[PDB]
Amino acid sequence: SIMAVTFKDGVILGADSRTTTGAYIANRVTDKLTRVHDKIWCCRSGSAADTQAIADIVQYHLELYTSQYGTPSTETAASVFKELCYENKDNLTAGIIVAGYDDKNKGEVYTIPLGGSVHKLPYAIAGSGSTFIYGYCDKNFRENMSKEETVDFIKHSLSQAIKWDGSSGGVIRMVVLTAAGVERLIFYPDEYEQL
Amino acid sequence: SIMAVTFKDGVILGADSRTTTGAYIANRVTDKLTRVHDKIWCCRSGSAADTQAIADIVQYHLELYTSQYGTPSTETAASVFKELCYENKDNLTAGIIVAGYDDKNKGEVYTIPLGGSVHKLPYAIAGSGSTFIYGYCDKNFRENMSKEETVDFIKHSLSQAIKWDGSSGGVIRMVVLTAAGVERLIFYPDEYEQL
Amino acid sequence: TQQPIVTGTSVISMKYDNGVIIAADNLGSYGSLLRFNGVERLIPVGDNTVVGISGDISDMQHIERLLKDLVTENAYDNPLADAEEALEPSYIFEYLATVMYQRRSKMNPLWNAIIVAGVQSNGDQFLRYVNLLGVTYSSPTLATGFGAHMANPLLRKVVDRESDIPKTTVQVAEEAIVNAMRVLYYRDARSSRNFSLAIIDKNTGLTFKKNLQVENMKWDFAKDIKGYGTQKI
Amino acid sequence: MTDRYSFSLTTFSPSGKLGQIDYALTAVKQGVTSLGIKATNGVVIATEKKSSSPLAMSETLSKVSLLTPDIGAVYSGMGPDYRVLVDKSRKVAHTSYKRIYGEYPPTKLLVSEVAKIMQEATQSG
Amino acid sequence: TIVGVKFNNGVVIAADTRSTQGPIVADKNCAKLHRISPKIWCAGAGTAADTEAVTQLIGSNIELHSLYTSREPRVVSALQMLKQHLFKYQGHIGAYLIVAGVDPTGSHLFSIHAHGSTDVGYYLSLGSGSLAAMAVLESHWKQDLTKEEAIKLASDAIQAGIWNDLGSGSNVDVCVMEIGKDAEYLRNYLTPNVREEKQKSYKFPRGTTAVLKESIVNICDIQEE
Amino acid sequence: TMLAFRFQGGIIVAVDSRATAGNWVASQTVKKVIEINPFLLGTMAGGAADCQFWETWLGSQCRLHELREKERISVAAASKILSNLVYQYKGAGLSMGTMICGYTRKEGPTIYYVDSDGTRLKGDIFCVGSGQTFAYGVLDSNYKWDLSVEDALYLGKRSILAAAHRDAYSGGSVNLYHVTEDGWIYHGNHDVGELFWKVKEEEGSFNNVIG
Amino acid sequence: QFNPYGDNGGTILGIAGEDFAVLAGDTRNITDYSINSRYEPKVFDCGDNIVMSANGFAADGDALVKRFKNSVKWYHFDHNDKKLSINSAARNIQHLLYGKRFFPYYVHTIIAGLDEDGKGAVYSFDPVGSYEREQCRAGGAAASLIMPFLDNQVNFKNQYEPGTNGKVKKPLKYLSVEEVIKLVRDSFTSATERHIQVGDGLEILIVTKDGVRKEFYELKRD
Amino acid sequence: SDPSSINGGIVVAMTGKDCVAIACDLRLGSQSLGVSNKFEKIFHYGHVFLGITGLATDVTTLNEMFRYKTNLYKLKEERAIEPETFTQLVSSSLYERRFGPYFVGPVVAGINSKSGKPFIAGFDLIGCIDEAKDFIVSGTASDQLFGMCESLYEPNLEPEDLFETISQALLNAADRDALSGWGAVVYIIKKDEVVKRYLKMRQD
Amino acid sequence: MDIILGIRVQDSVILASSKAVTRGISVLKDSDDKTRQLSPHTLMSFAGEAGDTVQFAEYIQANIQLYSIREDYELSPQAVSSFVRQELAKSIRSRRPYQVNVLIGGYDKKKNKPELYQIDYLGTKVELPYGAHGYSGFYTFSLLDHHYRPDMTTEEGLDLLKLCVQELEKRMPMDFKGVIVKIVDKDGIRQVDDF
Amino acid sequence: MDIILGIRVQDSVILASSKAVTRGISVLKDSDDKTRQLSPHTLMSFAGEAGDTVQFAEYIQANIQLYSIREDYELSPQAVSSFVRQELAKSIRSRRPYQVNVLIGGYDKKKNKPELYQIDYLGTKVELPYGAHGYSGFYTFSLLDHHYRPDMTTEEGLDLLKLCVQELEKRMPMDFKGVIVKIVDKDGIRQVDDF
Ligand SMILES: [Cl-]
Ligand SMILES: [Cl-]
Ligand SMILES: [Mg+2]
Ligand SMILES: [Mg+2]
Ligand SMILES: [Mg+2]
Ligand SMILES: [Mg+2]
Ligand SMILES: [Mg+2]
Ligand SMILES: [Mg+2]
Ligand SMILES: [Mg+2]
Repeated sequence: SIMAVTFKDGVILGADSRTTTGAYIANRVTDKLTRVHDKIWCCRSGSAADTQAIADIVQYHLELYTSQYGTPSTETAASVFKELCYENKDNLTAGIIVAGYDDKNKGEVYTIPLGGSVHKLPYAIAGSGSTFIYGYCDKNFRENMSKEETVDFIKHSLSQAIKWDGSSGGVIRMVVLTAAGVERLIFYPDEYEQL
Repeated sequence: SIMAVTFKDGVILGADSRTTTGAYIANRVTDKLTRVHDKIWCCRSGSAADTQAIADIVQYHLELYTSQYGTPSTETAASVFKELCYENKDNLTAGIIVAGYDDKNKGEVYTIPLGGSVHKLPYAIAGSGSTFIYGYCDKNFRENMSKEETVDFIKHSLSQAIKWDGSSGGVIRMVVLTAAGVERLIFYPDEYEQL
Repeated sequence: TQQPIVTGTSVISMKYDNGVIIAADNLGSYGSLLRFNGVERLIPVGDNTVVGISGDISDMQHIERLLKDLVTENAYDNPLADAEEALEPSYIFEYLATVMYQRRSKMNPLWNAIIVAGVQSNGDQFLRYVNLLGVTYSSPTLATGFGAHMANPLLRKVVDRESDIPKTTVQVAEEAIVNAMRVLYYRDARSSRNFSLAIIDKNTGLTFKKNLQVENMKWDFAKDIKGYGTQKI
Repeated sequence: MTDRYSFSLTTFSPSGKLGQIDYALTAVKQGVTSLGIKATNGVVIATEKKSSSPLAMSETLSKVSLLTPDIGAVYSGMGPDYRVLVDKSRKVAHTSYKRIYGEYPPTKLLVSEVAKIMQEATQSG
Repeated sequence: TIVGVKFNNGVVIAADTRSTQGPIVADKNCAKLHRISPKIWCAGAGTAADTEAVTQLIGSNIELHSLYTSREPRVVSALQMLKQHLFKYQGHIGAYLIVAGVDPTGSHLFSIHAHGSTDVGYYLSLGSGSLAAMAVLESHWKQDLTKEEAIKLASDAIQAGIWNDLGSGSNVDVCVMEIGKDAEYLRNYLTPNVREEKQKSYKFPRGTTAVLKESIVNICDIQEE
Repeated sequence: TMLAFRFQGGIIVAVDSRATAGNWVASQTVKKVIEINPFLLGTMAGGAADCQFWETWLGSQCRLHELREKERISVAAASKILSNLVYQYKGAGLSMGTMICGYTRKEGPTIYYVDSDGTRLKGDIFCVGSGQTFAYGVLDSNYKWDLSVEDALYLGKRSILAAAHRDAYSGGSVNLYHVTEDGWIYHGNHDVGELFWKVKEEEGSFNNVIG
Repeated sequence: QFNPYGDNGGTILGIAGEDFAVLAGDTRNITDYSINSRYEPKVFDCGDNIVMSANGFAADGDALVKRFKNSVKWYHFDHNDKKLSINSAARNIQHLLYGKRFFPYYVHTIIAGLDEDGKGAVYSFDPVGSYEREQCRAGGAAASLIMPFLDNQVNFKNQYEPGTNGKVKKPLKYLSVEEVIKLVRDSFTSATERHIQVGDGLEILIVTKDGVRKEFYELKRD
Repeated sequence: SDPSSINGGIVVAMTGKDCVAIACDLRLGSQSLGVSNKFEKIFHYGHVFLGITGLATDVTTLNEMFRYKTNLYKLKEERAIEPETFTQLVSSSLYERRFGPYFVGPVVAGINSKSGKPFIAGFDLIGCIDEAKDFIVSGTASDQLFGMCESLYEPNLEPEDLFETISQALLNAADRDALSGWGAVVYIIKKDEVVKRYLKMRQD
Repeated sequence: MDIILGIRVQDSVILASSKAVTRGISVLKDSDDKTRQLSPHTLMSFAGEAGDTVQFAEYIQANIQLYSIREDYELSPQAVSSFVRQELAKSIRSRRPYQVNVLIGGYDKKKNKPELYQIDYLGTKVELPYGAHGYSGFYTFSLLDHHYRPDMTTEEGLDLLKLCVQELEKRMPMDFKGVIVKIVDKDGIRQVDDF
Repeated sequence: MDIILGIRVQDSVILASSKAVTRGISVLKDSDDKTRQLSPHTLMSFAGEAGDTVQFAEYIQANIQLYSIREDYELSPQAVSSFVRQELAKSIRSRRPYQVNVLIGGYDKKKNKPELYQIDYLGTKVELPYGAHGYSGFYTFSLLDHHYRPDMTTEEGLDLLKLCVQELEKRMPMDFKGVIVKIVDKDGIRQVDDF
């Protein structure tokens, strides 16, 4: 269960921490929120191998971009992801959400499903557990939320996704992207289950 | 998208009106809320043929029950459904929700998924579109709601299920079961889409 | 060889006396899930062509880029890029049709069904279809997917043959298109209420209408329908 | 339980008489009069509606019955036996003929089928 | 292409007349409108032998039922008997029907799927041309239709199928079932597909074909004397 | 059906004319004999296109040979060019049956059977195609080395007729050839619709038929 | 799995006269049970007094025709504007088709024109290049309906002269252009009645020493 | 593999003016191999004619079956069966084997002895009736027969003209089919006389 | 391929049947008689699947012998062939069909005519002047099309049969180990011991 | 099954190879020589898939003849057999392998000894006193196990070979149309014209 939400001061990424092999939980403290640039991060879903290999390549492309042309846009990062996912669609199983913060463009979110298409959105949800919260998220999302409101929205949303999806679970990791910097958050079962 | 919800005065059944053959909508004004007894109704999902044949047989069994032993319980109706669904599980594709009103037991809801198992619940959701509202329904359901609150809960819930599920759509039909009698309700797209 | 993931449904179109109309809903489906609700599937090329695309959206976005790049490339060393040597609907179509047939011949198709609608330099109406197989055909009315089965019959009642085109006005044609889009919303399980419509007239040019909705729907008769046969209550 | 009467209840007596058939004919003799007349362009069948009580609605009891659109029947004797014969006669006209040939049977063949049913009740167990 | 349309004081059904084996037209004037009882008619799509046989069987049993009960047959009885029969055979009897009629209860209109599902409606369509027909019905249907408006709508819906669907063609059959009246079966209500005159006659000169033997065939019975 | 046999007066080559696509008779007038050069013949069986294309290609290669070497190609070398070619395409799906019949001074009259499986056989008698068995039956039972050019021509013609009758995928007409020291000689197209009845009457055979 | 082939239906017909030739084809284009176009030309003027049609899978038919037209263009460039004879065109088309022997053009191809002696000529191809000159040939969906009719009414097959009783055949008198067009129109009218993929319109291309002429006729639209 | 095209064969029937005609080829084979050239596919029960194409064992079996049923019909009804009634008997009999069908394509032809009206009909292998006014076709060359009949046929033909039309329809259709031919028979039927002619055709 | 041939001449029927019995890679026997006498003037040869052939032949033989005793009368070859055909036609729609092809050669004492019937395992009966089952016909039919007459003597029929066997021995790939020849005429059935 | 046999006696090697060429249902030829002379004192017989057999044999023949010219020297049978084995061992892992089995019979002029090598299509080489390929060995190996000696003469070897062929003609189902026999000794290679 992964999601990215834009708000007044920027954007927040959120994810669970479960990795499975059938019904066995191979890793219960996985970090699905990964960094491709200082203030451009992604949420990973699907194959762990595919999404890692892709994110590693993108990080390489944006590092080389930065050396030559300066800080890349979030749109530029989404395009590099897309190019990899689209051209290698036959051999990949990767559902990625790209989220970043500019000073000019502020918080932006791009989702990249299986085919390799790109969709810019106010917020995005993905992963097997996202199916159970389409209704909740659509009813409860608002534009220009506060940081505290947005954290609560992600926390409640992923809480339900974890509750119903067997492939989702563990802790709720979150990454906050603003002009202030990069803040990492974590929320444990005892906190979010009782919501 | 089908659901049944118990509340203070009794129980309410709710459903969409779409019937499909692949992506073609064979019937856009289907009645999925069907009567097996005066105050025992069911919600049908899965195969239209299977669920009709089953509901027809159950109605026959409860009519014959009534002639000999008087008004049957909602639990008794659920058992007859179960017996058919369980013993013919290899040849059936029927997901049924049974809901009824007694004066003694008041409003009761029983859900009967594919295998033929029975589960008594405060409220139940089923059908392909139910997947998208597990989160919303869990967060918004309360026990001992009023009639007006329960109607709003079903209306909002099925509204989202219809919004996301292609196999769900049309009008929202509802059936209210109380001591007062049996009330049929209907809600059209222009009303529920703007929610 | 692949399978389509995020898909777009019907694209419908027809000729009228002074031009062509084309329309398509704003939905991007993910199987039975109506996932993206703000997708533009009509893509203008210049002020004389509109390409309507159905099928795989990722391949649609690829084609969208090819056309954008086509405009850029045509402008190179071309002082008459906004005049005599501007891109025509016939040029844009043949380019796409070449690509589609080449891709199917490599067994790696662009999983789409395309309709190029526009008006030529001499004022002639252009309307032609091409799909993932490289199959091409033209007709006074053209539609993809479900539109082929439900819209064409309705649009062919207005323009049944070539001689009916000069007799058909833009108001009558737009009325028919909008009605057809309602019918598809009634009967296509992968359609949306929201859609976009484009008119390319030889006099008034390109009119691109966004955020249209299906209205004047009939549902009231549903209340009278009870059960599936014998149920009186 | 089981129907353990698998033997004939109608048998030949020393004189060569089939008693139960003779006695059945005696029951027919007691029954109300009915008749039939054949004309060049038609046939008529008639009988008396012997009402068992004036409170009884004699319209509800039909002694003359349609078997097919072109065949009718009337009786004398035991009414209940007639009623079930009409039911069987109507059905056999469909199963053994109409569902095969797509048309209603001719009079003589339907009669033959009814006759067969009545013969079997004279020999079966 | 078969349709059913309800109106003020009754119901009307209609059908095309094309019968096909793959891409070949076997019959150019097939009769798809069947009679279950005098005032209950059905239109069938799918496997032709199945729709005919299932229609005759239930029609036979309905007649016997009507005689047993001394009552005019009801549409719900035919509906129930059909769906239970079809359900039993799990879709292997490929009969897709539109059943309509009038009875002491009123006017009725139903559809039946081969697996045994039934649907109720004011307007219905089945067959390969159902989409072309339904597009017309969804565009022009309204509440409180007259008899004349409903026949027009029904035949227009069939025409949509004839012209736009390759599985449908030739003529338009109609049957009108109004309350308190005899049902009127309108065979070849429309004939918009008459073959044009041929350019040439292919009548041969007598003796053109080569023959080896001739003989009289004895069709008569064995003779007297 | 196509046959080719060696005898005293050279070689007889006889073929039918039918072409089918399933049960559909596509043509009754096809040429299954290719005149490669004045002394070389090629027969065709199996894939129509495969046979046509590669046997006309063969003629181009045989012509190039006599340009470079200033001499007519032998039947052995001509047959082997074709067999080596189809062997390269083995497994790809070619379907060909071919008899390369001809005469040269050093070889004499020669027949080679060439197959899309890569088989290349030299021999005195060959019958190939869906009707080979029917032709073999007549040809084998009446064959002698010392037939007259007239009797041999008839036997080959009669053997095709036999096969055209019984084999559903053979028929149309019979094309005859005779190959000698001085090259090949066409001996006409013989429609089966007329030849059958003629043979029946004159020969007194085909009593299975009502005539 | 992706299927690179399709079936666009249609039917075509070529008849050769004594000093002319015709190539006819219906204008309907279909997929499955739907109509794509009621008027989509299928027979083309390829230059040098040659007409051509490639019936079956339209995408392959369009590609082939497009390539042959291109072949004619380059034949002029490379051989001093020499006219491409019908027999030379046929052989060129064999090589175009067989060049894709292992991924075929899924079409039945027919060309018509005049031979080098001025007589009418029709050439027929299978999908992989086998060709043959013929006096008469139908191709496509309704070819099985039409060819037997042409064997009977063009080559007078199974027809004899009355009085002789099977001894003497019907003589093979040549047919005029007016007599041929009647057979073409009747062929397509008959095929339209019994084949669902045939209809809408009929377009005939007639080839003479004077050039290429067109005639169009309506067909039933059901 | 496909039972309907193992043995091969064709049947065609036509109406004329106060007459009907029914014709068949004579071939019986095992795929490519021709076995018999005397296998007639037309039978008659009184004045009703029945042609059957398809799997030869079923053709033989059905003839024996309808001979059986028509003989009993006659004994009970005391009259010969009519074409309209026989047509329904064929349909009934075939549909009772709905899920294990006879692989055949029957064709009924005859004249009603009472009304004098000419009658033809065709069926699919499971019973569906095709009651046509003009003509009926059946067999491996049914496509070919449809094309010939639809172009050559014209209504109200006289017996001696109808013979030529149906004979040419059969002959030219059979010559474009590998599994049909090897002889042919044509029945010309009038209210009280029936002529049977064997046609001379190419034997390949 | 179990070569069985038959030829009907002026006054007799001649049946020839191969002697080899090959099971897999080995020829187990080279003197097998693939025929049974059904009645004094009726002989049936057979070929097909192992076991079924003999089982079927002996079953038919028993039935005809039973008929002969009951009626004190010999059935005509036509009558016997029709009985055999019906058994095979019945068999083809059974649980496990008889996989047997047969030739029935008989002399009708009433009509004073020889008769040859060819029946395959489907129940396909044809009366012929000469017949064969399996691959033998592919060689012999066309050969007999050329050399046969209706007025041939028995000796000419045997010479004609030698011509068939020579062709089969030349062109067929299996060694069928020669044939056993039997003649059926007015005097009954006899075996040609030298062939 | 293309019968090829080989026997090594005191002073020679004898190869026997069937004459039949059967393609499908017909024996196209009955005088085919399934062998090639590689060098004056080395002979190779072969059997396998159509086309491949001759193509392979002639390819090997050409290579050995090339070696002979280059060095003006005849390779030993052992050397030739090793070359052949390597070509087949190379072939088995190719795109399309040679489907050919061979026997190599040679007389080593240096050691004055006859030598017989059996090599299958996989490249499996064995030196043997007697050998066979395909189904022939199933009959002949055990027969030769009983009748063979190392000190046998060429005439005794031929009588022993006649015994093999007689057994094959008795028990094998195909008519292989006899064999061509060739002897390889100190004087070279010669064919036994009467066998
Ligand atoms: Cl990971
Ligand atoms: Cl339902
Ligand atoms: Mg996932
Ligand atoms: Mg929806
Ligand atoms: Mg033949
Ligand atoms: Mg048509
Ligand atoms: Mg034929
Ligand atoms: Mg047989
Ligand atoms: Mg080895």
